[PDB]
Amino acid sequence: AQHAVILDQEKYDRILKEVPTYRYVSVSVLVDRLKIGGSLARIALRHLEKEGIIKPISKHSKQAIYTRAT
Amino acid sequence: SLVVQEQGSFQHILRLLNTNVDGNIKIVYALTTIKGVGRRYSNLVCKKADVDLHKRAGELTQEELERIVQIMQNPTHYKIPAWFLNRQNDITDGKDYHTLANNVESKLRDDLERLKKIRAHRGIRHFWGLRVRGQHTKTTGRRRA
Amino acid sequence: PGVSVRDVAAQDFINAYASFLQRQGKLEVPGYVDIVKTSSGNEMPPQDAEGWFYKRAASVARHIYMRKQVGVGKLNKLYGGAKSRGVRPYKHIDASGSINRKVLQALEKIGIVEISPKGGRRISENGQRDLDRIAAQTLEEDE
Amino acid sequence: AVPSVQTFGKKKSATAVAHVKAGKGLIKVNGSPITLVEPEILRFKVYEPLLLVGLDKFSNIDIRVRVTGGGHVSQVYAIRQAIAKGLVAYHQKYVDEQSKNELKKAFTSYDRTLLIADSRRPEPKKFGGKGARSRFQKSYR
Amino acid sequence: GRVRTKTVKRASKALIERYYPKLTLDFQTNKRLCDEIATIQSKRLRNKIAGYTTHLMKRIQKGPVRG
Amino acid sequence: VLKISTRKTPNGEGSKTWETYEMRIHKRYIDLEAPVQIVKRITQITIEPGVDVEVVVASN
Amino acid sequence: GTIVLYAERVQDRGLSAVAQAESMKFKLLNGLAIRRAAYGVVRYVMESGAKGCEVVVSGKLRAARAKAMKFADGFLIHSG
Amino acid sequence: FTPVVLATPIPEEVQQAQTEIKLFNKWSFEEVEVKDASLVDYVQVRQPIFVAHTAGRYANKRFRKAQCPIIERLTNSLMMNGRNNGKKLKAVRIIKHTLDIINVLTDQNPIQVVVDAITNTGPREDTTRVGGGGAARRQAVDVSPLRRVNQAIALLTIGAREAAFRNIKTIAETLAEELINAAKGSSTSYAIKKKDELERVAKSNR
Amino acid sequence: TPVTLAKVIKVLGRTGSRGGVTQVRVEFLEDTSRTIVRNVKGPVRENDILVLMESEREARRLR
Amino acid sequence: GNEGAIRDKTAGRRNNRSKDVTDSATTKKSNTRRATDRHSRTGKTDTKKKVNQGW
RNA sequence: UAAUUGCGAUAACGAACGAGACCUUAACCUACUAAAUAGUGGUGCUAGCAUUUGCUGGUUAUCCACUUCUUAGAGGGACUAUCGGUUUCAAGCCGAUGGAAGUUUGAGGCAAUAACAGGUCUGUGAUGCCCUUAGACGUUCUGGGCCGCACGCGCGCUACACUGACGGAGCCAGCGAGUCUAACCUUGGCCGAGAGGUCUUGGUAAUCUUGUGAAACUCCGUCGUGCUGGGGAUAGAGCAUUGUAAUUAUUGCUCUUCAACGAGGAAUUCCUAGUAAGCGCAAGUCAUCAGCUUGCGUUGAUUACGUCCCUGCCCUUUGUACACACC
Ligand SMILES: [Mg+2]
Ligand SMILES: [Mg+2]
Ligand SMILES: [Mg+2]
Ligand SMILES: [Mg+2]
Ligand SMILES: [Mg+2]
Ligand SMILES: [Mg+2]
Ligand SMILES: [Mg+2]
Ligand SMILES: [Mg+2]
Ligand SMILES: [Mg+2]
Ligand SMILES: [Mg+2]
Ligand SMILES: [Mg+2]
Ligand SMILES: [Mg+2]
Ligand SMILES: [Mg+2]
Ligand SMILES: [Mg+2]
Ligand SMILES: [Mg+2]
Ligand SMILES: [Mg+2]
Ligand SMILES: [Mg+2]
Ligand SMILES: [Mg+2]
Ligand SMILES: [Mg+2]
Ligand SMILES: [Mg+2]
Repeated sequence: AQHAVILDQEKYDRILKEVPTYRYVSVSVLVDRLKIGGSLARIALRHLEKEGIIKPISKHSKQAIYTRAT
Repeated sequence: SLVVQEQGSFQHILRLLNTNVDGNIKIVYALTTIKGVGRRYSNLVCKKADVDLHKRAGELTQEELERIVQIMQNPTHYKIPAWFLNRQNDITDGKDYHTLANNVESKLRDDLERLKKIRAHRGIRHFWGLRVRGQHTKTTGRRRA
Repeated sequence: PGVSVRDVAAQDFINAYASFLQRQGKLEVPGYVDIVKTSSGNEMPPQDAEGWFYKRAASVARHIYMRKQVGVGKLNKLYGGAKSRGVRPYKHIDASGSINRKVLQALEKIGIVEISPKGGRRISENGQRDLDRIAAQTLEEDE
Repeated sequence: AVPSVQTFGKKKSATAVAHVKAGKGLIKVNGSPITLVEPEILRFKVYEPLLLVGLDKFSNIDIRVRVTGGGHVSQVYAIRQAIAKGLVAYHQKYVDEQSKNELKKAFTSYDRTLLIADSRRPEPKKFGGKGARSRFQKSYR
Repeated sequence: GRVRTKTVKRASKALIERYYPKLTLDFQTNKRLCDEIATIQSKRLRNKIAGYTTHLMKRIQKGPVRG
Repeated sequence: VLKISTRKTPNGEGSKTWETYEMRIHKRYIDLEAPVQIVKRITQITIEPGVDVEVVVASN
Repeated sequence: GTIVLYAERVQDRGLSAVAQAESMKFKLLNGLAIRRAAYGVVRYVMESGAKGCEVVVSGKLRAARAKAMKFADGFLIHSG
Repeated sequence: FTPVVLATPIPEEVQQAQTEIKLFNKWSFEEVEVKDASLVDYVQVRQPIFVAHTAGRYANKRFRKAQCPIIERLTNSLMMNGRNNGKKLKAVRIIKHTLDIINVLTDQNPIQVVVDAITNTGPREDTTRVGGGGAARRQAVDVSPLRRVNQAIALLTIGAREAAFRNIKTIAETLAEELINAAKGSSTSYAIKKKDELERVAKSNR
Repeated sequence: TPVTLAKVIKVLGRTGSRGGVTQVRVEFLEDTSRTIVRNVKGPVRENDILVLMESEREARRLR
Repeated sequence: GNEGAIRDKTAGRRNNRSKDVTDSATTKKSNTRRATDRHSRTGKTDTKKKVNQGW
């Protein structure tokens, strides 16, 4: 209920410009930045991988992990 | 799956079946706050209605929603089995029903009363506030009323 | 070099075989799919909705390949899981003989398995053929 | 008849039988390659022998194993024991002693009981508790 | 506590008493001795015995032992 | 091994001591090819109170 | 015809517990002093060349409250 | 590294870092040193391991429990609170994940970070309920290095587990997080607080 | 803060009515030739290293 | 009969729940005698002749 | 020392019961005897993939050979061995090396003299005496009851979730048990969403069920901290199974209904290594019913290796007017 279950355009744009300086990104980490609940947060983790920013260094279920692109 | 977008198209919360339903929840489960629709029933119905379950209650075209209600209150027509239903073989007209929403309350009454009104021990026992399904009543259930 | 299915890890294979039976169109998928539950020791139907009958068949196929002969009864016991009897201690429970026996007929009528002597079902000669094929396809994405 | 040996590995009830003949360096378990095995987190547990003692070593031999009994972990420790015990069996009858005794040394130093079977085992439970040591509950009065 | 009972120490005493030449600082032959030279009904007891008539023997060679 | 696991007590009082008798059944089979004479000879004799002897025939 | 019985005296009754229980029973049933009875039994078992022997008599004899005696002689072990 | 292959093949980075160095999931055991005297001996590191799983008879003798590789002593102590008794595989994976996390942040051998957080939460001294007559005071005591390691491993995981309870962040993160703030103590961590507040009361009664 | 390192040079026994505590004589490594006896909390063998958080003060009996 | 049962007030849960629970409920073991175990109540007694005849 | 287990001291010397020995089970034998009711390699017969030999399977006997694994006979093995610390340099204890194994090797079985108004006359066609004996307290037949519900106590089961629930997918045990004058264990084929049904079938069993493909667990997804998809009480309606009989609901299945419980006050239980705890299985019971028990294996820790503070008990010493022995 307490917000983060959709996409509000400003949110999408927020997600592109707010993920540098993130030495760590994951499911938890994304919810932590006052946005996206674990579900649509998980989708971001695939679609930030669409191209750029996130490097897949850890595998699977529960635990995700990425770092800023190089 | 896919990063989606939409405009102002989705409205949060949406009333149907004389009750209220939260949008920002995956629609399958959203519908379960209606009395008489467990997860299973919800599942089969939306599958029947040709609706994407990856969606929330939030999206879901008004037409999609209309179709969803339709099947619910007529399950035998839209090819849902019979053993899937909360009231097979009535006890008067013998039809098979899926009693929904504000009505399942009505029917719990009808039956309970039918028992009492018939003086059946089950009923007597219901009226006394005790457990009926033949459990030991010595140690368990103390808080209760 | 040459290849088996034993040369491929479980998941990559069965998903590759699921993808294949799906891509195909030839199958025989009962009809009570999506409305059925796969075992009494379960709570909700499968989440793959459209599909998973492939997932199982492919799972079925590989298993009967791995050995001499298995029946419907064996797959039930295989595929089953834990049933919470709510407040009462879990016990193992068998799964549905329908899902399997229909998968067995579906893979048989498609000629990937045959009614073996001794009993049950045994991997068809042409099953070998097509299994070891897509198995080799699975390592070809890894090349 | 080419040069070959047979060995085993036991952890708990698991017993892992290995046939080490001479060939082109295969290492398959039950029927699949050693690069599968999964458990996976414990994959390196059974890679372990080959890495401890130089990947080469295996080029003149074929290796197979087939575990029965035990459990999803009991078997992982079993099969590795059989692998390394076999590698040392083979150098005992065929290669020379000092190569064999140089292999025992690399395994024993590191070790996780690769040559030597773990003695541990379930203790019988006795009446009055769900466990062996575990006793039920009492209340006095 | 691996404290050897009397019968083990009792018998060791007697064996050293009357068969000192024959015997050694070696259990393994002390063992084989006990077979030929003594009647015992169990393997364990013979070993448990021989091991001690050994030890007793091993510290006679450097000082006497009372008894 | 045939276990039988019982409370020692005829009744119910006392800490719940349990006790398990057991009976050990040992079975051998020895395959022989002989004519009729030796069979009957070797079977009537070799008798033993406590050993149960069973002589069959055939290949089916 | 398929079943056949033979009687057979036994080499020394004096070393069969069960032979000697049934003796006492018959000693006391035939009205004999209690000590006399057992002390005879023990003294015959011994003479039959046993290493040792023990006779317990539990129950109630002429008085109201129960008692129990032990009559042993020679050598017995009790464990293992 | 002179690549070698036979019949059933052994993977590149597998062939690679294996025969060369003898390192962790894939992390360095060399370097990695215990910046506090003592605690060495009572912190393993070398001999090196592949993963933290080991049928190690570490309990049949008093002190030999010390010879267990510290990383695995850290996992071992994750698999508790009843529901997770046993379940080593559960833990092992968390630890893999954890070290990856720790490494992401601030570099450093995560296995070396683990060293630091342990070294940095062991109470140099504590107290114990001596009698002294009914109304018991609290005698200060300098506590063992072994206890200091143990108490550290317990303290670390626990306050992580507790924080990890009832929220989105996973065990592996809170674990990492607890370690990261403890590798160089920051008093924003569960352990450093308790460490310091154990030495607080220890000091306060001598 | 003055940190003081001392090496256990003998194990003397357990005190504390409970008995979780052990009496031990140590030798500090930063200038040896002087000894003080301290009271442990955890298990201790010979040749261990205690962090004497305050260098000079010792106990004896514990109840 | 059953008609009696349902109609009869002074019955069912609602009623009992509104009643105060007797204190004999939360009692003790009651015990009664044990301290007298070794003191024979028969009041009779054996007699040193009769035991000597028997034993 | 676990031990009246020993050393030692010594008006005692030297012995026996009990402890130990002993026995049983779990550990070790590329040594011995063997096995189509156990399994391995070779060979044919043969399938799939590669082809350059190869790789992975089928084939209760198409043949040859073997005993590593399995089985159980007979042996062997360990004696706290070697070495060193410690100690009246005594019995011992501690550490290192070796070792299948070095905590009584782990775990059990057996277990002296004595005590109790412990429990059991409701296990006994064991039994004294008392009671009853035909309108019976004998016995049997019909039906109810032991389950009855304001509440107090105890053993348990399931939970309060994200080391998780769910849905796919991986796929791994050991101790057992099974039908003759009978209907036990059940593979396989169909039918059914399920529970189940129906046709056959192997097994009196290392031969068949059964590799008991058990569960935690492992993997890829869904949900995302919200009494939520945690939790599943209570209840409605339907279907089946056991049984002569299921109502006060034997059990099993499906739909719906969706409680309390957000880690639990004072208190208090159990436990030291394959142990604790998590996890399922077989056997007992059993027509039908395990939230019980007896065993079993699977995953597998944290913390002591100490003390006399609490509690319990043993031992001295000491008092006794008790000895039916402080009831
Ligand atoms: Mg509903
Ligand atoms: Mg499953
Ligand atoms: Mg399963
Ligand atoms: Mg004796
Ligand atoms: Mg004994
Ligand atoms: Mg559970
Ligand atoms: Mg053999
Ligand atoms: Mg060693
Ligand atoms: Mg009494
Ligand atoms: Mg009786
Ligand atoms: Mg009752
Ligand atoms: Mg009890
Ligand atoms: Mg699951
Ligand atoms: Mg139907
Ligand atoms: Mg038949
Ligand atoms: Mg809920
Ligand atoms: Mg649930
Ligand atoms: Mg049963
Ligand atoms: Mg019972
Ligand atoms: Mg006196």
